[PDB]
Amino acid sequence: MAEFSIIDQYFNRQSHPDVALGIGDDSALITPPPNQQLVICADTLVAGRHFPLETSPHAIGWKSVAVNLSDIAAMGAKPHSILLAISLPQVDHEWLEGFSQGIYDCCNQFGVALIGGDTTQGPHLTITVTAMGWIETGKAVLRSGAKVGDYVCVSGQIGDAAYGLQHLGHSLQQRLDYPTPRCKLGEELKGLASSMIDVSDGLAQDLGHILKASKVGARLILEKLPVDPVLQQIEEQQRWQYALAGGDDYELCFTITPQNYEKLLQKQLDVKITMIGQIVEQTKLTFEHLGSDYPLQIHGYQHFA
Amino acid sequence: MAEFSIIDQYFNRQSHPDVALGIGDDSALITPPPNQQLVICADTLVAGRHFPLETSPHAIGWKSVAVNLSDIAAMGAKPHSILLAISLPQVDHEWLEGFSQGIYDCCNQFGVALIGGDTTQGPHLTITVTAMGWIETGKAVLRSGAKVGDYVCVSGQIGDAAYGLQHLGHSLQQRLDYPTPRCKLGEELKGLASSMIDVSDGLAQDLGHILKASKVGARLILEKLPVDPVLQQIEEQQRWQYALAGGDDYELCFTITPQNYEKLLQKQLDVKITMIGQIVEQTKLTFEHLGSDYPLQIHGYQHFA
Ligand SMILES: Nc1ncnc2c1ncn2[C@@H]1O[C@H](COP(=O)(O)OP(=O)(O)NP(=O)(O)O)[C@@H](O)[C@H]1O
Ligand SMILES: Nc1ncnc2c1ncn2[C@@H]1O[C@H](COP(=O)(O)OP(=O)(O)NP(=O)(O)O)[C@@H](O)[C@H]1O
Ligand SMILES: Cc1ncc(C[n+]2csc(CCOP(=O)(O)O)c2C)c(N)n1
Ligand SMILES: Cc1ncc(C[n+]2csc(CCOP(=O)(O)O)c2C)c(N)n1
Ligand SMILES: [K+]
Ligand SMILES: [K+]
Ligand SMILES: [K+]
Ligand SMILES: [K+]
Ligand SMILES: [K+]
Ligand SMILES: [K+]
Ligand SMILES: [Mg+2]
Ligand SMILES: [Mg+2]
Ligand SMILES: [Mg+2]
Ligand SMILES: [Mg+2]
Ligand SMILES: [Mg+2]
Ligand SMILES: [Mg+2]
Ligand SMILES: [Mg+2]
Ligand SMILES: [Mg+2]
Repeated sequence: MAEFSIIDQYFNRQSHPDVALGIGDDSALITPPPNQQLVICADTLVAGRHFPLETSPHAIGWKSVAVNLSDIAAMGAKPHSILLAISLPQVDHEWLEGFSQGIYDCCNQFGVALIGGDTTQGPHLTITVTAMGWIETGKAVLRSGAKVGDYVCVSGQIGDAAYGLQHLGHSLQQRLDYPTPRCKLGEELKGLASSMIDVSDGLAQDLGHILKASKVGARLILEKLPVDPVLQQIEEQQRWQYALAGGDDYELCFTITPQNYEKLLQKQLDVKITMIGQIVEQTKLTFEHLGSDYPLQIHGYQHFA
Repeated sequence: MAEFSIIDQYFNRQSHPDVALGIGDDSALITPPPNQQLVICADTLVAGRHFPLETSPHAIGWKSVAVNLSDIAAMGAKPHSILLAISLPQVDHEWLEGFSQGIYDCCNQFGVALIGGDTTQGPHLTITVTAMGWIETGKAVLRSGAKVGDYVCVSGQIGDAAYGLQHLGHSLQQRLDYPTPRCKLGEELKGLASSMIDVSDGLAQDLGHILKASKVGARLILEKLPVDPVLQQIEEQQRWQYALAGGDDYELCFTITPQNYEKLLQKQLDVKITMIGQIVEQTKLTFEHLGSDYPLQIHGYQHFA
């Protein structure tokens, strides 16, 4: 069982209809759907840094795909295919069975094909997935575009995964191990959201990228943050730290005019949406709690920080 | 200095006019050229396995791009853009300056844009580049197209990089550190070559992928293998070993009819071309030396083998 048999045994299932050439050649081939731009991203997962060392192989495979689909969704785009680059310290059939099952379970959930990649030996388990999607030309939702008066919104709940990481064994570890990329919501926000980012590093810092790109600020209402009932019972200063600086949420944070927010609520969405503040002219991120200014020092996840 | 400053300092030179959305958002955007297919590949380099630990950062950056442009060329396609996923143990400005210089030197040599990527901390230096190209729809040169009677050809020289690795300091180390992706030759072989692969693992093993995909065999003439004058002066047995199983060549091995070969030889090419054998009906790779069968056992590079 060497490199090429590993690819054949675990990573070479047939794709959905729309792949001109999948695994088996030097590159993969995709015939573009008409009137669409290619949307492309890549994110790396390092064992022990992006997931606890004892994470199940299935959850490693799932999250390796999910975090990349999240960046496709963050543009308003529809995901199509992925490449899988994996560096393995050892060949372990049971690990490979579960990891590949996790890859395919995530791909199949969101209609994505695995069309290529690379397999290497390395001293440390490292995974880089490239995701490819398509969007109607010119309709991508950028990190720029937020305007004064726009609502700030976030999907789902924030802080779950960060609580789960420090409370391994708690049910909220499911949000650490199995984030849900908000694929359909991202598509439903095309033409409604004025800006958008996915929350991989922490709501405050990721919103900050929108604020900097859009040259605006924001005031967030801390008691509106959508946190789990478990986090509603912990002291508020640490509740805010999980919610705003925890990261690993893979929810969508977006801005939207009040008028377009009304339109969005009229849709049938597969995740909840919460308005948590609004965009303002002054170029600072500030916080308010129960009607008063709430000074808060927050730092999201950043490598080498 | 931390993650986001690193990206801005080293990996964020002004984006191509030909890129709809470059670095700065959750994904990159590309507007497809009309009547062309997307060609996409990704290859990982692990420090100490894909290059000597002491390899200069500039050479590491160059080769990270080059090996991926090679897989675009192996399809007959024109390279367009890359993503860069790098995992670093430490922040070293002198290393990052050289490495990013090598990334951009290779991109600029071949007209390619760096449009996105990912930056992580990890315990071991690991790089995965994704390359994107475009090709006239339907015209990709596949590993499965070889036909009985086709010539087997290879560009440049084979065995240089493998000798270089075993003789660090020798001028042939430059073929290990700075392989040349054969981009223009790949484009010139669109519509002429019946099959093609780039020689990353070893000519015999990589030719073997074509033979299996095409359900054919090949007979190669050992004294026609294009090797460096340095290898012409070493013992024959080791010469064949370097040439046929050395790997790291990043030359193009292709099959072509005699008639299309004559057309190819009338073109202005930036690399030499050698006919080294021919495709036969029996599904075996055999070798001939001085007009007699030459039994030979070689194995190319394969992880975990
Ligand atoms: N883990 C993986 N998952 C899915 N596809 C893969 C994976 N590893 C490799 N592939 C595909 O399997 C085929 C063979 O891969 P590979 O041997 O890496 O090709 P190559 O890049 O041309 N050679 P090399 O440069 O030596 O790695 C290609 O079509 C790859 O895209
Ligand atoms: N080494 C790199 N080379 C080129 N572009 C890069 C590199 N690292 C990151 N980028 C780009 O820089 C921007 C910020 O990257 P990044 O923070 O990784 O985005 P993200 O994936 O949305 N967040 P995260 O999931 O936390 O990594 C994106 O446009 C990336 O494509
Ligand atoms: C063992 C362990 N320690 C810490 C974390 C938290 N974590 C790791 S990377 C990251 C941001 C996204 O990464 P990137 O920016 O590299 O895409 C976060 C919040 C974890 N999940 N597991
Ligand atoms: C230090 C050192 N040891 C060995 C080699 C040789 N080598 C490494 S990977 C590979 C095949 C291509 O890799 P992959 O199949 O992963 O793309 C070859 C020929 C080297 N260059 N440096
Ligand atoms: K490849
Ligand atoms: K490989
Ligand atoms: K976005
Ligand atoms: K990304
Ligand atoms: K990152
Ligand atoms: K090919
Ligand atoms: Mg190849
Ligand atoms: Mg991401
Ligand atoms: Mg490869
Ligand atoms: Mg991050
Ligand atoms: Mg993102
Ligand atoms: Mg390759
Ligand atoms: Mg990233
Ligand atoms: Mg190989």
